[PDB]
Amino acid sequence: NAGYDSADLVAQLRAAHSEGNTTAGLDMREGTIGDMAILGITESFQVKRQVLLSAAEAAEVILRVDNIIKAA
Amino acid sequence: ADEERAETARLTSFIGAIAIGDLVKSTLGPKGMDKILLSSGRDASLMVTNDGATILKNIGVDNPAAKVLVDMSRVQDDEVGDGTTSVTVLAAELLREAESLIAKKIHPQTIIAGWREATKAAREALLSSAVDHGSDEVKFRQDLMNIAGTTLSSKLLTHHKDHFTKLAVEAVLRLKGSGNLEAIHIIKKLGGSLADSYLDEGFLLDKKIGVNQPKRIENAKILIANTGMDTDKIKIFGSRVRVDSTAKVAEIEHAEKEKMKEKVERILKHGINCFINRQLIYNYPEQLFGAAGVMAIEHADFAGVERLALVTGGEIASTFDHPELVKLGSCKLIEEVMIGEDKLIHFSGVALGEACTIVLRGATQQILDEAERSLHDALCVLAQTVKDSRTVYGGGCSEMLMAHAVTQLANRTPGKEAVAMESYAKALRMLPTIIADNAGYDSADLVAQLRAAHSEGNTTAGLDMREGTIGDMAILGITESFQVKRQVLLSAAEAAEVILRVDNIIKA
Amino acid sequence: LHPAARMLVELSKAQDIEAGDGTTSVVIIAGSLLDSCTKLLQKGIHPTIISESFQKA
Amino acid sequence: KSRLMGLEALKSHIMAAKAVANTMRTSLGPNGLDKMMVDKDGDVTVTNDGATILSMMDVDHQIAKLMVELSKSQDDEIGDGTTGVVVLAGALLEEAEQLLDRGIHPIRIADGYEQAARVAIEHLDKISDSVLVDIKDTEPLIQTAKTTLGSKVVNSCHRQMAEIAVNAVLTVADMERRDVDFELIKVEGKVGGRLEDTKLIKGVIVDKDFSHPQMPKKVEDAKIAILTCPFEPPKPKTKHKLDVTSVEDYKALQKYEKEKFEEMIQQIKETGANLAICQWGFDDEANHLLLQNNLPAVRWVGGPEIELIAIATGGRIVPRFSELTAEKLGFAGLVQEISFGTTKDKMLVIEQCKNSRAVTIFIRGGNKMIIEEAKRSLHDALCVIRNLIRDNRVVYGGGAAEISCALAVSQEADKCPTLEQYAMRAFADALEVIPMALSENSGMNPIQTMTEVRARQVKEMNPALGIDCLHKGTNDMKQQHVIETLIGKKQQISLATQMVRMILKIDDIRKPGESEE
Amino acid sequence: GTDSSQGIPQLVSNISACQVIAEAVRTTLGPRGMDKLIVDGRGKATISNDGATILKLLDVVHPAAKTLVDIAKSQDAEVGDGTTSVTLLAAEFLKQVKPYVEEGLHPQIIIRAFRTATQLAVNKIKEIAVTVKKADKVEQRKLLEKCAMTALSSKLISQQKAFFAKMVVDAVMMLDDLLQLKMIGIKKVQGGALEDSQLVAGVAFKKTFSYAGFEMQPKKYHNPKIALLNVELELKAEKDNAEIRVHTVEDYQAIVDAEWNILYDKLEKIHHSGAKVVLSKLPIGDVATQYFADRDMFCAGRVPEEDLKRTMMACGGSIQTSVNALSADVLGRCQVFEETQIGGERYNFFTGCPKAKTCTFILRGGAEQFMEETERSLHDAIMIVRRAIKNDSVVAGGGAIEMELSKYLRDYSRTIPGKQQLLIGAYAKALEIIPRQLCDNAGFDATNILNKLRARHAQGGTWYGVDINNEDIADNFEAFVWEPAMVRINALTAASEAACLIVSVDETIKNPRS
Repeated sequence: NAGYDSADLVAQLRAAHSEGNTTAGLDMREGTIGDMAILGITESFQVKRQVLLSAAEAAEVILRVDNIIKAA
Repeated sequence: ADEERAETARLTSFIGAIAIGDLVKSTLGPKGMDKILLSSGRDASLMVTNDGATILKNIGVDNPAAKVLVDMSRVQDDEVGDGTTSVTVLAAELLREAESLIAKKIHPQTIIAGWREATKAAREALLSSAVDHGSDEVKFRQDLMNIAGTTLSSKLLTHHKDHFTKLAVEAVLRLKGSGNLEAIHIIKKLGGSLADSYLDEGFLLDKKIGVNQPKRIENAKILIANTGMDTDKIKIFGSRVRVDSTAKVAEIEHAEKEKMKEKVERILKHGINCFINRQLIYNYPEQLFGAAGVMAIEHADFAGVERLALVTGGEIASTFDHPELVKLGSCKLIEEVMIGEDKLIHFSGVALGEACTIVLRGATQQILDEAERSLHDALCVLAQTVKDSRTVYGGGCSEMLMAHAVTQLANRTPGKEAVAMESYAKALRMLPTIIADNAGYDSADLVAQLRAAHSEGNTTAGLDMREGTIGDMAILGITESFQVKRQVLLSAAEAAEVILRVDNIIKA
Repeated sequence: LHPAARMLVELSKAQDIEAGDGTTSVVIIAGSLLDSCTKLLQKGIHPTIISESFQKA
Repeated sequence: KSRLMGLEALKSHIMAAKAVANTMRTSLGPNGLDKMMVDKDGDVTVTNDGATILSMMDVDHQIAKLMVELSKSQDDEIGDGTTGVVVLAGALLEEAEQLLDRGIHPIRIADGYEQAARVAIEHLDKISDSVLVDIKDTEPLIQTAKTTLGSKVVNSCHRQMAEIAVNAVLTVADMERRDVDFELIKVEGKVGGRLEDTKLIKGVIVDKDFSHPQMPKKVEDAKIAILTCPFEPPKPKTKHKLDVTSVEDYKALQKYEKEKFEEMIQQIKETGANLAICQWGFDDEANHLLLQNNLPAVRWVGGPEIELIAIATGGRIVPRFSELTAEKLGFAGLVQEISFGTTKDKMLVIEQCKNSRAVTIFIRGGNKMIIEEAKRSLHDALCVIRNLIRDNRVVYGGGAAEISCALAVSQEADKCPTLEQYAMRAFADALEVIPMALSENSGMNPIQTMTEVRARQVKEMNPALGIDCLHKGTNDMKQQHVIETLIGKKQQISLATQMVRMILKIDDIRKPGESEE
Repeated sequence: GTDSSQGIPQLVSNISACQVIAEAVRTTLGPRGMDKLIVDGRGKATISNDGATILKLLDVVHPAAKTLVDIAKSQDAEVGDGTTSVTLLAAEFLKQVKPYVEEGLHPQIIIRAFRTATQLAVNKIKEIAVTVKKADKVEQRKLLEKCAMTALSSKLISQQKAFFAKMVVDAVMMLDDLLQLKMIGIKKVQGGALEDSQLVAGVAFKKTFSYAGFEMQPKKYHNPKIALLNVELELKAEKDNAEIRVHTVEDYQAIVDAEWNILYDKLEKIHHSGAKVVLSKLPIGDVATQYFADRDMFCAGRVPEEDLKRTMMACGGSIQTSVNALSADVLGRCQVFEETQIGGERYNFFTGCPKAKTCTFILRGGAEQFMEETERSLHDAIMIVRRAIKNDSVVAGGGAIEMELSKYLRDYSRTIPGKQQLLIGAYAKALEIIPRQLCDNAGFDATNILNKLRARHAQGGTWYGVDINNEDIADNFEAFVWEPAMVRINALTAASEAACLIVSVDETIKNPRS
């Protein structure tokens, strides 16, 4: 979305999270990696658990219909 | 000139090596599905090939990218053994690996260094997975064997491979660090014996001595000659050419009979009943030599002289004239024997030792050829087994351990090159896939698990693709020199990395 | 003359030198084998798994 | 034919340079990528060198011929500087066309580049105008041959090559003459050697060795017989070879050739020269007679090379056997057949120390590429080192200077009411593609890369630090030691801008087609 | 069979094909003007700003296309300068009469009336012509210089001209008394000081072949007795090419010591017939050069015959296809022979020659492709400096006079016509196009500039004209932007008639019809 390097920054934030980094994330505002302490870009457990919820379902559920019968 | 550009040349560098990296890996891995080399391009024929170069080289290489791998994997094969199969596939695998990255355009700067580091990661992981079985000599014998076992395996040999299980190990041991055809002299000959091969005493040669020469000689003092006759020996008077009319055409062939006789005289000055030379004659001269008392033993094996000279204390040299410039040698007996339906003259009286002779009997030359090559790779890799007694478990265990240790390194160490470094690791796990189907067995449930399984520490355990099972690579003896395995890691990276650094091909 | 055609003439000639008889008979069971492979490869069964089946046969 | 003008040939101009420049800019520098290039002969040539790419190509247009030839000047002149002078020369066309597309007349834009090419070479002048001598430069020379040898990605331990290039150039190209001289450098080397095995042999090393090991393998100091005399088939310009057909014709052929060479080998040894180097060297029959008279001597030598043992050794010349005298002889410090550890490379040194008029670099490598690798490595080192030996003038390269040059002109552009400010802008704007294309070969963001240095060049106000030319992470032209002759830095400019100008004054094209090489 | 075609369709096919070839010349000849690249035939390439050079290399099918070929040459055979201008003008008329031929109206008087102003122009040209000879000094080296200054920068060099013009000065006077244009030959190099050319009366020599030591071979003579030689000296000299062989028995060692004799003979035939510097137009063999080295007599090979000729005219000597040198006039000599390297190549200077009106220039260009036009600027100056000498009266350059001549005709465009103002309006305008081509090919406003001149040409101004580097209004005569009046005169002669000629012809026969 920002037009920066996902390859580097992610694999950098992976180089951050390989060892694990619980304090930092990639700031698209800054364009560079940034704190998650609640640096302000740290977001509620409420959303980021449930956003993980619903689509995790649907994909495999999209997998679930091989058979589709379309009568239009 | 004609410049291939970034788009085509690299995708051409992609496809061509990948197009040649497909066939040998079917043959490859335990119970690898054989490639059938089809010769419709020279004769019209079928050829059954597990062999990389036989697949590779018998197909002339046109594409510039198909050049290097078939070239690099070839020397990798003559050097480190069975490199035509590995380095071709492995580089073609990495070329399969680069594409998504190249589809993502991972920088040609990034991929080379990324695969450069991950190459060490696997080489170190291979090293980490490499452990000496050669701690004790008998273990080292077995280590030589277990490593030769991975080298000698999966070939059309039957009693040869087993004959060279000991023979390489026997030669590699008594050479103390080497392997050679000087310690064991290969004689590949016809015979009723199919894969049967044994260690010869002295040496034998293929020919029959008829006419007036006795077929066996006792108290034979070998006079070694690099020099011999073509049936015509060039000298001052040997240049006579009388041919003008058709009568001189009739007279000229008869002068050859005049030429053959004086050649016998130069050997008589030496005064020996047994004269061996490296050159050959017809029957009609065979009629001349046994009459004069000096027996002509023709076309002596170059290795045969070396076979004796190493054991008998004789010297190897060149340009023989008189006995002094080439040291004499001694066979206890010069005799002709019946081998199958083949009638062969045979030298002996010296048994084994430093130099040995290995007689290879076969129904065809096919069963003979692999034996010298399977030994060729064995000797060098068992010479490598001396340098590193490290034997890391083959059949994917070495492979599936490396990509693992690469992975964690391929993760945090790069901030980017996980693109490359992980793609590297992927190729390491590709060889276990192209066998798993050849085993009929699932790659996936195997690989990611069984890697992690033994990457979580069951090292003896590994991939038995004979049965397709997760299997012990120790008791199966599927393990091989860390050297032979490290080296095929070395070349294929480049063969993939080199043509990656090639974004353009100019044609002058 | 075809990659799989050349093995046939061979296959025929061998049973002669193998037996002296059955020259046709080696080929009459050749296409017999050549069918079963399909349904297996049509079943999708791996050819080298199909391969040793011939031994087992 | 057709006269093709306006945008017609202006394309045919801007067309050719782009296909050319890009394989060069993808091969640009060490980060430049190594390009396998196969002939119609079916032979793989891996080229990371634009000049070698230029040597490999001939692209169809008259300029693409001349661009191959353009770098050759600075390749002869400066060595390094082959790739950059071209790749940017096409960027001007990009610049210029848009500028003509801006409506600016072609000769207008044509002139402003050269007009602005002053500060280009002039801003360079201010970095290092320095001059040092051989023993001083050898540190900057190896420091520059950190980059120049490493420009072929072979500098490792090759300060050997740098240091032998230090004393090679000053010998041949004097610091005081300030005239380009590589001629007395004798390029020598053999496949099978090592990169780590390389030698500067101040004398001349001839391929041929002693006719026998029984004859001594040492010829003493001086006393070398420089001659054109047959000891084997003479091989003049034209004569047909007839052989002997008879027995009675064969015998006497052996006696005569024995009878003359003895006397000749005698007379040569009687002349007092213990190495006979004969422009027509020895047959194998002359060797044993040479052993009969017991003289050390050399077999077949190239025709002019017997002069090369006359010039390089300071030995006064005897052309031929007929004139033999003890006064004029070939010289040698010590005559030895020398194996370097690879017997694949085996030479008989005719050694020169006191009077050496041809210095000989001996290069080695395992393969045809590896020598050539080390060859074009050191040879381009050799020339920059020559440039630095005359005047040791460097800059912090890789675009760190290109930005700093881009400051003044593009600034100085608007200072002028003149139309050429646009050219001057586009001039200074065309400069920065090198670190850009470098960063691309370096596998980085090229766009910020340039400005990273201008952010520096703001701060710096000078190239010292730079971006990564080596992809090693230290952003330097300084401690990364991107250091190259400021001469050749100025040679790319004048060659690039003024060639393009001459390309630009010609939109007038009579060819059967558009671009004809 | 044989073809012929009359008719306005062909007569316009005449004029159409006529204006096709002027395409080349209708770009070039200006400092910001253009050069021409003609790459013809086998891939042979040529860069010449001169039209009469390239035009004759270019294909001209038509009689009109071939008629304008000499028209450029007509000016080329005159000053060697201005071919493109005289050719550009002819096609302009055709654009101007193009209404009339599309009107279909051409009384043959129209072309017959072209000759009228053609005279009147070249009249007013030589009328307004002013001699530069007694105007500038006596030696007239400022005549030379201010014609050298402005004629160096009318193609390329406006900086070097400060340094070079004074050399373009003395080179003209020295060479002149001999009109040879070879003796001004300029020597390009690099590695010395670039954009610095030294005028040296002595001829530097590009090539000499000296080996077997360079310091045991004399490179300098203060009386070279110059061997000016067309002779090749071969590597090894055989006795025969037939009835001789090699090795089959005796001739093995017999030929060789005999092979040396002809070289012992012939290489000495230069020496005993006299020499010190041996200049051979053809190579010297290596053991032959060892010979010359052993003879301590300077040997040159592959020498250009022209360097021999400039020397030949410098020595009063001559070149020799014979190794025999039988006289000082068939041989050569100088009082200085010096080998030296300026720019890194061996020169052999013959200075203080018995004659030496040769002017050699050791020149260095700013770069590789940029180095050439300086010399072309040098000679072009040298040409019109000598042409300002070969014509005393030298008017304003940059098309200064034509504009007035247009109005001078715009006078008749008012004054003359019962009709012919149509001509006088057409005809005169074509004048102004040639300097217009400059503002054009330089990308500046001719009309503006030319008419800014015309407001002062309305004032009665004549030499008011364009300085063609800036393309700006000025007085070209005072700016010393110049060409002689005859050069102006010579132009209107051909270009007017070419239109007139091709108009008289509506019919071109093709006899072969092939």
